[PDB]
Amino acid sequence: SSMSYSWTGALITPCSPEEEKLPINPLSNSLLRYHNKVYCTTSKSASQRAKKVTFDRTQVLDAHYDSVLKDIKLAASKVSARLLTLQQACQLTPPHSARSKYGFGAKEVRSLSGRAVNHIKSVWKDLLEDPQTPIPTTIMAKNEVFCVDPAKGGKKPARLIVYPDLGVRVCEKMALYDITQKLPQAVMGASYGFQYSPAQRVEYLLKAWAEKKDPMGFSYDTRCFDSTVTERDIRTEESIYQACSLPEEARTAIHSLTERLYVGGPMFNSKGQTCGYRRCRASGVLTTSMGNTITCYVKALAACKAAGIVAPTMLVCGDDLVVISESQGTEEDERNLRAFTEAMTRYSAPPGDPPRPEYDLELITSCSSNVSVALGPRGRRRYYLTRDPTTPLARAAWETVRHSPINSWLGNIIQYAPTIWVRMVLMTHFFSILMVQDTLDQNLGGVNPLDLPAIIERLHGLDAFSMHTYSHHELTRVASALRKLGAPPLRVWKSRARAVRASLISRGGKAAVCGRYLFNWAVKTKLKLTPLPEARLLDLSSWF
Repeated sequence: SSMSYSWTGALITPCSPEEEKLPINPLSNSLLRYHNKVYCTTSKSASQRAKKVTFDRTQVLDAHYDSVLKDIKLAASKVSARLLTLQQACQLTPPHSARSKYGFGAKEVRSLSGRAVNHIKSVWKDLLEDPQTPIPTTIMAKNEVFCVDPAKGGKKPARLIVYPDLGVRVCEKMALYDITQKLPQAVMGASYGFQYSPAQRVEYLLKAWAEKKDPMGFSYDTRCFDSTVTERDIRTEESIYQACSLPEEARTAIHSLTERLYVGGPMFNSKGQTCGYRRCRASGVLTTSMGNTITCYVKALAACKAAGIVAPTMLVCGDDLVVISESQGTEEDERNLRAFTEAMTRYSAPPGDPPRPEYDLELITSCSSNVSVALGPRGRRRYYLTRDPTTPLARAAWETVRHSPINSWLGNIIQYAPTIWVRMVLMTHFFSILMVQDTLDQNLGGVNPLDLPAIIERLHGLDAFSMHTYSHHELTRVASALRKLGAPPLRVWKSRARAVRASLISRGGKAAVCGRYLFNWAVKTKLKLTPLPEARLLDLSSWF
């Protein structure tokens, strides 16, 4: 029926030319040794990407699909959404968002400068007047950092970014922002992935698992989900948006955005030549996350009914998806997943590798991570979110003239605080670097490191500081990842840890608390850690 992309042969071309690595990585050459293995995706590999993502889609919908859609549109109907003022939409632009072809950028937009405002007014008008002319976009290589995978053929090529001009982006929000805030929750309820913190994601999966008499779970991904989205899928999204109570202006606005932007349109490289034409999901438009999540949800829910998945509970993180249901016997279970996959494929949403039924929660991966179990010092099982540390570690080792990894360290420490690799490797390194630099309280991305104990307590609870015995899977993976990157093994970290712990303790104050709480696993004679008052008086609902 249609190709995801047509190309012209023009090259997809960098902005600020990707930078060579330096002969010394002073912040991380004591973290690991195999620096030769950490690499960053460049536009040089962008053709290789484009090939992987360009293919023919044909889609066959059915009664299950129709039925699911009817249900969702009824759900959407209960939502009412407002317009955002041009000004409000401007204020939601991020500080460093890509400046505009019309001599102004984010600072102007956020400060409501007259010409920025003015231009957007015209952009919005043209949207109201013209429902047809496709709106042009730029395509860029994403630069991300990985550890080399010999298994999966060396170096992943870059991801492709496709976005309209800043003027349009502001406009998108006037039209759709409020819907992005309300629609997903209303169509999917608890299935919606982005609402939860790690601990809550854990809890939900556990609850889901627990309520099946005889549970079975699987995850489904596709690497290339955007490519598989059809013009029709996109129009179906609009129709879903339209089932809401909107003002009329917004309805027009949305239709135009669908017809002129979302459904597809032409692509230019930064050099400014025509590069190709897109007939699938745009990587950088407002609706990308909402849209993928909803469309994925519709397709998956239909496919469950097609396959006879019994009593399914879903978690949806975009392209990424977990289903936990009632097992029907493993032989039936294997059959129903083949059927699910076949149905998904008819819907134009094939998988990466085919899914597989599992009967143990540790073996189920999604939003790139998994639930694991650790034993408190007296037997109690605690469950918590974790993942393969390889990428976190490669990212932790990426240092250039224009990039520092300390941020990346702290992000991981927070999200994965209960993990053995965070607690033994990253925590130990982070604190040691900051102490030597004497910047133990400079603020990184809005968080002060000396507040980790309370933040971690607030987020993960006091168990985060007493996970005593980790699982075989987890021990195996971590050890293995460390050997892979040439990082010291856990035993060496434990040493480093003891000395970090001491320095933090002698430093007194909040440092001493970091010492006591974060590094209690490092000493055989444990301090009794009690709740931090600093922590109850603290709200991070904002973050997850």
